Amino acid sequence: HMPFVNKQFNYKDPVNGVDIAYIKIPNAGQMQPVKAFKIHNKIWVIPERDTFTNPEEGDLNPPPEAKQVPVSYYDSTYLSTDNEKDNYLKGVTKLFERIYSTDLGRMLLTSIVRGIPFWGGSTIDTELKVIDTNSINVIQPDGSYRSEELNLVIIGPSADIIQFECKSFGHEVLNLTRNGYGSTQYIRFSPDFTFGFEESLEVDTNPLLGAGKFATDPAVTLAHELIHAGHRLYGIAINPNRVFKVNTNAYYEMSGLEVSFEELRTFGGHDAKFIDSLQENEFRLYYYNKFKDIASTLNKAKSIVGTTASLQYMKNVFKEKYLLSEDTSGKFSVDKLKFDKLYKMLTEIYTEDNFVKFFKVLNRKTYLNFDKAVFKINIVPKVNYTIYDGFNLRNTNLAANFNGQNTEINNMNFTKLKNFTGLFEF
Ligand code: NA
Ligand code: NA
Ligand SMILES: [Zn+2]
Repeated sequence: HMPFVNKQFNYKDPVNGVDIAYIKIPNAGQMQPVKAFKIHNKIWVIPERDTFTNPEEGDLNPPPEAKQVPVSYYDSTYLSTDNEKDNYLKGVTKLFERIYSTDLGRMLLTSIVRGIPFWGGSTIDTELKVIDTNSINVIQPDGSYRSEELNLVIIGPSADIIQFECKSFGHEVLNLTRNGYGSTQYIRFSPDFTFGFEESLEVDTNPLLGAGKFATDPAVTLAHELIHAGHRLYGIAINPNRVFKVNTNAYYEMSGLEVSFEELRTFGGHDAKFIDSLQENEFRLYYYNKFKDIASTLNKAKSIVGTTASLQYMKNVFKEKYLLSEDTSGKFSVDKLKFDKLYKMLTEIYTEDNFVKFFKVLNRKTYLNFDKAVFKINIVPKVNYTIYDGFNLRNTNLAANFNGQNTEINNMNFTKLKNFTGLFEF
């Protein structure tokens, strides 16, 4: 197969205003343009810490120690130099290639590219219009800006390098992630850090035990985030306020811990069964009705605004995205069989637990565990990590028994930065 990222970018490559360009994000201020890299149709990478997407997060300096929460890690200097940004680009590229090298990742990335956020921007119900927050503004060689629609942007982490807990992370663009429309996703991610987990379920799900012997493959972490992005691009994410008041783990239960249904869905495996079957049927009916609303909007559309593109070219983009049926009079409708397949593909087939099987890596067995440790890594050298094998390199002592993920055996590949065990209020 042909690679997912066709250009091996170096951070210092000259801007060209096309796939290497200074850009601005909608709704951020008169931010200084940032240098960004288009790695695939609809997908950009910004090798900067995210001081833009959310107004409440602008400084990278660590809080006072007495304010910091235990599962957190700060490093204000991370991703501030050209060499780091170069390594970041190469690391993220390699992980997209590792994902795309599996049939499951091919399926997911294809769904992501086809998941163009719906043109529901118009005030007038017969007019088809892009929503502005679903684009970026790209500086051209002549110094002018052009608006470019995109689906996904990978960006560096904000102040807290390891990011949110057991509910939200993608963020909400009004109801766009939940009303069938979809919206452009900004994923905070770093290929330069990973976390440790424990190989025994009794230990991994206990807040008091384990130092984090095994390292999570960061391809699984990126796949996890891309699965959320898939839900959000198709507008079928579950409101983070729909949660499981965990009562299957004594330690979660005594601390009143809650996990969003969206996280359980995204992990898959046995976790998804904790989504009450009645609430899941309700969700499905809800999303099915949102899709019907979209078919209706396209059926009523006489005109298109912005764009030089055809009213029919764009009607067909969304017919393809949502797998709509078209009758003899050109009317669009939602087919129940096809909705069931699309919804299932996005929520049951694309799961963390399924990616673990395709990568043949060791991984947490449930989302309902406790983090153990965070490590510094470098996956760019092929002597450290490959597209095909991750850390578990063929023809080395690391090929068998997940030895490459074993931070005790493969110790030169991990630098432990912080332990989380014993910090949890128990
Ligand atoms: Na798993
Ligand atoms: Na070490
Ligand atoms: Zn998640």
